[PDB]
Amino acid sequence: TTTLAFKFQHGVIVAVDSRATAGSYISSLRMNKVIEINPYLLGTMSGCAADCQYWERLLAKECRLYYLRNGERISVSAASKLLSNMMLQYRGMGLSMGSMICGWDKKGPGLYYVDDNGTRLSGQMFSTGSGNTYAYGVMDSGYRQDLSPEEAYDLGRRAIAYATHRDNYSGGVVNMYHMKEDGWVKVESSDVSDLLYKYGE
Amino acid sequence: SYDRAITVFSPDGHLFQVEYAQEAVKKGSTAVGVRGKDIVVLGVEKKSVAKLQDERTVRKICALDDNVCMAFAGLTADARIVINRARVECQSHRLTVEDPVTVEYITRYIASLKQRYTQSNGR
Amino acid sequence: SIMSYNGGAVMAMKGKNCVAIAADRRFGIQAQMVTTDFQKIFPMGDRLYIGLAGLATDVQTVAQRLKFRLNLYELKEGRQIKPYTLMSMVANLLYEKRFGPYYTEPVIAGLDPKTFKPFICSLDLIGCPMVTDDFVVSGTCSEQMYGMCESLWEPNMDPEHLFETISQAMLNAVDRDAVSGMGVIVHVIEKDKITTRTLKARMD
Amino acid sequence: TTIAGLVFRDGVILGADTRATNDSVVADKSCEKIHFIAPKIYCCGAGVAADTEMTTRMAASKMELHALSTGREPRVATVTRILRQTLFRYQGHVGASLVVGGVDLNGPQLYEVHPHGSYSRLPFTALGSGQGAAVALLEDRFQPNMTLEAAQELLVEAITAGILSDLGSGGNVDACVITAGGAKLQRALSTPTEPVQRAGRYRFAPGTTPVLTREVRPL
Amino acid sequence: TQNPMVTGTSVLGVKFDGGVVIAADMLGSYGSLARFRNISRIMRVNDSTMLGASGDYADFQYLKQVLGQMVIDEELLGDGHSYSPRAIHSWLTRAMYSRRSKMNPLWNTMVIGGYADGESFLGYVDMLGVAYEAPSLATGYGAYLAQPLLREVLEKQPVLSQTEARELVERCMRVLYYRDARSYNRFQIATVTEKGVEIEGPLSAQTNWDIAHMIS
Amino acid sequence: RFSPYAFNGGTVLAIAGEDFSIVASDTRLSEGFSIHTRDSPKCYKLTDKTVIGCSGFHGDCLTLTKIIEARLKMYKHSNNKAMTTGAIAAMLSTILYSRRFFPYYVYNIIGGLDEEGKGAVYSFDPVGSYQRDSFKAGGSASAMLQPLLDNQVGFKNMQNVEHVPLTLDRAMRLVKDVFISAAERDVYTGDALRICIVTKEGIREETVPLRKD
Amino acid sequence: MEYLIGIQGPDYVLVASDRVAASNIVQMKDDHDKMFKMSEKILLLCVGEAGDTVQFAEYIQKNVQLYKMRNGYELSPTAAANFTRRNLADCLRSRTPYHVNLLLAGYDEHEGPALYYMDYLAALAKAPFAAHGYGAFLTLSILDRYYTPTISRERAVELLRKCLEELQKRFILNLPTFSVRVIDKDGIHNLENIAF
Amino acid sequence: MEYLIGIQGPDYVLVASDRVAASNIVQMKDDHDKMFKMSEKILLLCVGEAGDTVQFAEYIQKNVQLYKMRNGYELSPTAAANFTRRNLADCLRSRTPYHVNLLLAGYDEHEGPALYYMDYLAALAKAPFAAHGYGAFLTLSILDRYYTPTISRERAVELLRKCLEELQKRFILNLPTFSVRVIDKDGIHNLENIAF
Amino acid sequence: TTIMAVEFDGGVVVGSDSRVSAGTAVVNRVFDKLSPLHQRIFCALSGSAADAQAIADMAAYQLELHGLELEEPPLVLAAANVVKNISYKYREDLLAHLIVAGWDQREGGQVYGTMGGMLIRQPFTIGGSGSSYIYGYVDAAYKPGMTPEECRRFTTNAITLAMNRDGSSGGVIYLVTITAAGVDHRVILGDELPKFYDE
Amino acid sequence: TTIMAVEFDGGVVVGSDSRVSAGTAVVNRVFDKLSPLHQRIFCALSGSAADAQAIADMAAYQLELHGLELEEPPLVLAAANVVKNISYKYREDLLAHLIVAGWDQREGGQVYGTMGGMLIRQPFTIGGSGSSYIYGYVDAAYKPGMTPEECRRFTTNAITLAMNRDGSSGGVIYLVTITAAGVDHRVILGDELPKFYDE
Ligand SMILES: [Cl-]
Ligand SMILES: [Cl-]
Ligand SMILES: [Cl-]
Ligand SMILES: [Cl-]
Ligand SMILES: [Cl-]
Ligand SMILES: [Cl-]
Ligand SMILES: [Cl-]
Ligand SMILES: [Cl-]
Ligand SMILES: [K+]
Ligand SMILES: [K+]
Ligand SMILES: [K+]
Repeated sequence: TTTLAFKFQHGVIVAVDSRATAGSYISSLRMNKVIEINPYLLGTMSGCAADCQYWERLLAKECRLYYLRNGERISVSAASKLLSNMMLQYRGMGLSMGSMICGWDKKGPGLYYVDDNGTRLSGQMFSTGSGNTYAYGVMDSGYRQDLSPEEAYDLGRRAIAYATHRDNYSGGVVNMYHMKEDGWVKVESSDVSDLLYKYGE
Repeated sequence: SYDRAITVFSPDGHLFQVEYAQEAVKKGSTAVGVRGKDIVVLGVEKKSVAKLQDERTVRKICALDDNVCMAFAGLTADARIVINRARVECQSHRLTVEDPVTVEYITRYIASLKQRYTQSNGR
Repeated sequence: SIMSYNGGAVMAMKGKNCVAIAADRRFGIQAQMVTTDFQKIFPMGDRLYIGLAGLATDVQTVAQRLKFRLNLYELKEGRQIKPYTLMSMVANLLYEKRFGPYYTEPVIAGLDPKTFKPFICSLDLIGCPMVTDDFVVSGTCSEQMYGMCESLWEPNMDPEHLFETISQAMLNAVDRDAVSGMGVIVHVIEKDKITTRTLKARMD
Repeated sequence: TTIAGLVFRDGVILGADTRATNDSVVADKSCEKIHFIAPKIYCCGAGVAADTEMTTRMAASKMELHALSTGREPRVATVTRILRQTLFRYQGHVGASLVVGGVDLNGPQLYEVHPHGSYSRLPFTALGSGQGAAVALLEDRFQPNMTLEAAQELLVEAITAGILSDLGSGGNVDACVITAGGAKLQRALSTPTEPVQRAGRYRFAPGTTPVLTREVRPL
Repeated sequence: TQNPMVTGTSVLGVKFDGGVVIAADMLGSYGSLARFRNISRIMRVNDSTMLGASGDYADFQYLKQVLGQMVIDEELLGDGHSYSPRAIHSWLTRAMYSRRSKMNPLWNTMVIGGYADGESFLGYVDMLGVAYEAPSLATGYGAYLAQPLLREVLEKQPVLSQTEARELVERCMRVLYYRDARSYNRFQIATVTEKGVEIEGPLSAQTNWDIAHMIS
Repeated sequence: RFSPYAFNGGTVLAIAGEDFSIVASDTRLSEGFSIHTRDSPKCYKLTDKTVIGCSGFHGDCLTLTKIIEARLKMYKHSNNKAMTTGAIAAMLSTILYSRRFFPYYVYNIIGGLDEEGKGAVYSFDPVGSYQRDSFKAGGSASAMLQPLLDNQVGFKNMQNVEHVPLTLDRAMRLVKDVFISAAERDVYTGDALRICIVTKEGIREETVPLRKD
Repeated sequence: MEYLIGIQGPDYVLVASDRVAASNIVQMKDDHDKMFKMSEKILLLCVGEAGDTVQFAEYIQKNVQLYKMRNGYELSPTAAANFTRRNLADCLRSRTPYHVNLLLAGYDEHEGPALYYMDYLAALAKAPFAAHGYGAFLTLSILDRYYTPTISRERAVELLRKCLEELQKRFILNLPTFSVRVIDKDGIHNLENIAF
Repeated sequence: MEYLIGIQGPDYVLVASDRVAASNIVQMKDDHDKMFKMSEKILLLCVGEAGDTVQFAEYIQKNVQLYKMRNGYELSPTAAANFTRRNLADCLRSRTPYHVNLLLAGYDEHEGPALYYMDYLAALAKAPFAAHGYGAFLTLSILDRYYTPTISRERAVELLRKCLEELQKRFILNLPTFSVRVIDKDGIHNLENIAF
Repeated sequence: TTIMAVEFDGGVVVGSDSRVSAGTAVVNRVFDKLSPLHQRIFCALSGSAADAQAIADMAAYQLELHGLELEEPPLVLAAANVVKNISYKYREDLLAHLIVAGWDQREGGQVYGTMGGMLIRQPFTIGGSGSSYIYGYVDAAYKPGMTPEECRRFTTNAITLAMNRDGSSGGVIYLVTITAAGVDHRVILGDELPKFYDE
Repeated sequence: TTIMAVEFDGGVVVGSDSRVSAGTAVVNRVFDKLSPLHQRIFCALSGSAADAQAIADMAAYQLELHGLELEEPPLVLAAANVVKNISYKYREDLLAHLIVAGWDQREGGQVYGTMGGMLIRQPFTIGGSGSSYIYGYVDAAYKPGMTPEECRRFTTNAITLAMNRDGSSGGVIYLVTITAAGVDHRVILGDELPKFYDE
């Protein structure tokens, strides 16, 4: 897997790959690694697929219960914290999930990283997966808070595409999301190999 | 364990045990709260301290969290339990969720605690 | 697995007075890829080729040590090597390391000098020969390559159609293997000519 | 792999299947598991395919050399002993379980030899993954001094039993008949399964495959 | 059971026209040692279904009393309902899987023969919960030795008479005694039919050792 | 010690069309080098709209199918309606995950129709990660069935093919061809091929013989 | 691998912690805070297992805050440190133990400035100066060399400077930024972060 | 853990290596050179086991020098790289194998600029650009991004700059100084060492 | 495997069973474990089949040469020593117990046990997996100075009981009698086999 | 340990040896392994000493209560079942084989084997480490309808031979005879012990 998220002047963007692997064989190449909790909540998946789906969906259920009870919706900080505690309940049991929580709330654009260990962090940039090292490389060089939406989309695509090139367990298509004050918008779902040939010229 | 239904419905459709507890609060000390524009202020009375008693101990205004405080009326022994249960919930809400407790949530918890004691066995 | 370390895929097919041999172009260590233009098919003479899949060192070593023995054969003998003879030469070379083997499964594909006849075979890592009238596969995606070849191969194929079949068999089998890819190189071998082609394969 | 040996009145008969498995996948559907040793001596190989092949060829080569120096028809008893001592030297690391049968001045003989170097002499035997099935048939329907034709049929039945019952056994059944007059090797004696038929034609119009690079060397 | 103590080898089963026949040798082995050479590994569940069992004998005797009680409990009600051969097979599958999932398995391989509603039943039950139906069944080494024989006869002749099934079984017990080191020449034959379950006494397969002179 | 698992082989395949869904499997049940039975289809009817295919450890497959059968009744008594293809797929995910620390060694593929009448295929892993897709193979020979379907159904690695929509006739032949190819190579695949077709009319079963060696 | 350090003076406690949030081979954060505010004058610095640190640190943090609400006054640095010690020691011989190495710094109105060192085994010891992490092996000698119990705040930051410079030169891990805070009579004061 | 990198241009080869000699948790040297001069135009950069690297690198170095003395001319970059590959591959299935990861850079008068990558398993591959160490996982993507086969020397050093800055920001290990050298028509030129 | 050797005045009796087994499966239900080292010397095979056959062949070879150099039939003691020596030189490498029994002019019929690379002479010896179950039998059923036929009964009986108890022992019983006159080789089939308590 | 139980018309004979050993050292050369469950029911102890004694005590306890509730001497079958049940409930936790033999009015003298948690009735049974060496002996030395004295010889003989062969078996032989009349308990000292082939 390869997953990235970063934020800038115009919001938070999220990009993931689409590949699933069992050992050296490819189970799926159409895999969806983004969970749409809400119009303004977003979660990415890395590690064990079943572990990601179940727990992030369980978080989604709790986000829904929160919205019904108080009728105000949930903060990104609170949402990420909830997920962290669930993994904390199941310590030393070999659950494997690396995820990021994206949202817009009163504080503003929100990005968090949550771990199977129970690690929880807030930051401008995060990348999780087997190819996160490659994603970081392109992301760090060519990133500025002073970015335009088109430029941000370029960086998201670029990061994932190059990561998939180098990494065995990352490939398929790039799924990109934009988080705006109103809510998230799904930018594109572009084939990585075609992008790479385009970049080759 | 003691399993007896204490609070039950009456022929007319009344919960006597709840109504007697409402007689206990009516015997309690006078407490008033009023919301302003910039500030909020509580005020408690019927103190009647014997002036031979240290009044620092018998204060009816308690802080539950950094941003939440409360005043009570009725059985002052019962209040201490509810106050301390709310204070524990204040920090539990801070552990489960990053955010501090909203005023409505604490009120909802105290209300749910009082409701549970009207429909539970033995109490 | 030791074979899984570097990966790779080698395939050979048979047709009407012609043979085809193809391999992936990837050189990579477990987690990452290093080279896009790695060689796995090596010419053992005009109209005879060997493809090697497995551990990249042993792929290169066997190819070099076989060339050592091939050139000495072609100098001592006054002739160019027959495909059956090369198969037995690789078999002897690999079996000599019975209890310390080269981690590579070779594939011989070529036309017999003088007698035109097509020949395709694959071998063990310890040198067990396998001769077929259709196709032979070797690599980490053996099962993927077998599934394609069994469905796509036909008895009498012309050079034009054989190339298309062997390519599509390699293209789609590689796209299901995480340790094989970065381009596919195909050699089509005829009496008159040899056609070398790199295909627009997935680069992920 | 299912291999069997049978002794009858006029000589011996050896059988084998044609399936070679790599991992749990089939690599060769048509391999020869009956091996030439002498004009009138053949050996059936089960175990590590490379080991069976090379051990067999080694024996065959030594046997030819022996015959040349001796000037006489080689003895099967000789072949058995050669095999044992070579195999014993390697402490079972050469994975070759073999059924060797031949005709001598001393008559028709059937031996089985194991990778560790043990040998045993008997009228009928079966080795390999499907041995259980083959032994069952022989145990059930073997009489001494069987006519060749009854022997041919029983051996086929014994090996067929292994093909269907065993997962590491498949393909055609090969038989080799050894008589004082001659040795007749019959490849594909019987084929239980024939599926040539395909319902779909997966052909490609030239140009379907995208090519980046083309280079042609004329000869 | 983590480690089985006294074990029984292969149990046979094949269904003929108008019933099913089951065979199992009367041996209880302690490792390689032949400990008890006259113990029954077959039971009669009711009048419709019978059971032969491989593996740990103590676990078989435990399942023998549990199934035995279940038939007793059902006969007490007398409501015109009885356990069908499929119902016993279904219960046994659920029992074995439940014990397996608790990591405390009953070390047994079962063959269940039955006759109900004019139809012959033959069911296999593993110690892990693997269950299916087949025209012929063989456990342990029988699956490698006796099963190939049964399948080859049933391919040429699917329907057999009771006599044909009996002589096929006796032929299989001969092969099992020759080739299994954990077998013995004392066995029983159980048969379900329209009349019910009939278990026959100590039987011995005819052996021939003339190949002992064919080594010179 | 003692192993709670056994490998019994078997491969299951599902393809989705415009108004149809296909679930297909071999009839071979095996253990080690021996065959248990030649008559063991992996396809199973749940509703008139949904069919399940289980492969792997047969002990788990039998127990899991019985759990789903019971859960289907529990749902319809409580909700007064049949459980939809998507709802069964969502339920199977939770049942498989409830055994996260002692999993079912099972490869499930669900094939049926959605609420719009369109074909739906859901692919699972032993633990419960699932998604909807056009076609998926699961089991011992899944690596043999996949690449041919990627090429033909997905039109991958091809230049100027006009992209023809998938028909039932073409999919049926595709299902047969890949299994015939798999039976030639995979030792655990053979005997017979059973194809279950889910349409608006209901479930129809078809049997084509395979290699018996 | 992380780094903590504390230096106690005559009337103050200086504490510093690195700002690196590391995963396998990557630095995920440049500005991660490893300090926890327990009271107006109590700081808890935690280091160890990824998920275990924050969960444990916040649990104690919320209980010290609970004590403040229930009584109207805050726990003393000693009572706070003994409370954290009790909670860790009780989980030591359990199924799930916490592998956390911590450093508690505080100011008491009676006893004065305090600095407490604690193992993952939960052994408590009061020290004039202490350091956690692999960097301690390189810095404790420098602390031994120049420390006097009458050190001024101006010299304390300069002594910290000498220790942090050693981590840049000799220590194999990259720790470029550090959080620096002082606790005294007036409470906790955020001081200029030391960057390299 | 060390770091190597090579970038081949149209008429030149740029190579860089870190200057850290590390033991357990300490940096013993700030200025250790990991480059070996084989010929006037051949450089061998070695990384791996502590004692195995220098012994192996010098053995090949002295044999390439021996070839020069015995023949009057130097080995070609290709012949040199194939020689190092042969020596490592022959020790692979022996009692004592060398765990060395190396990078050979050279300039041929006929073929031109050359850059060779080699495993500890002794697999040889020619690359337009390559990197060794854990830092390669962070830098190979940057190289993939901005590399063109017609890159100028001015841009190559700037591309190296972008890669080395990534190691300062994201990589957990402290690698402050790097040796930078260029091989071309005129030979090996020592370039300003990149310090942070 | 059950092997037995018994000593009488005229010569010796050597007994064996017919089975070799690979785990729970039998690979040969008709195997002669009685191998001749010389004209009047025999050995009984137990342990690893390959190892036992390998030693048997070498012993026969060395003794054949020994005989020619002396131009006399080898002493049984001599025969026993060569087997003991091969077994001892490679105790860790070879897994076999061979019982060597025969006849020579100097000392008559003699029985030797070489298990583990030791040399002992006994009135009678048993070896193999099956021997465990008959230790009691042989101790109670032995009398000094049994006639050739009494000896044959004795070895046959003991082996029969062992065969029925042991899973690794079965098949038919192979018997040889060594006397000054010659070698008598006989086989006992299952139907001929002695009957005792079975259940 | 060698334990034996033999069945005759009037009742039963239960035999034992006297030794318990800890590895190669003997800790008790005089131990009675014959424990009474009831007035007319006895059991023979083998396996873990602690486990065997623990089961023996519980069986005697439950049967004592069983007897009182029925107000009749317990059936031997009943006795055998309780022992089987305890052994089976804890097959992994308890290491013991108990032979239970006795007399009841309904079915006379009976012998039961509970090894491994199974129930079987036999004309006679042997258990313990020593039993291996006498399997052959018992099969050849058994005749139907042996008189009490014949039964005593039989069990004594078998155990004597086992004792001499087995390192874990030794000491004196303890014998009990259960009949309708009562319990006869006798001990055989080394000097009294039967003699066979020793060398
Ligand atoms: Cl997708
Ligand atoms: Cl040879
Ligand atoms: Cl085949
Ligand atoms: Cl269950
Ligand atoms: Cl459930
Ligand atoms: Cl022995
Ligand atoms: Cl007995
Ligand atoms: Cl016992
Ligand atoms: K919501
Ligand atoms: K907070
Ligand atoms: K003896």
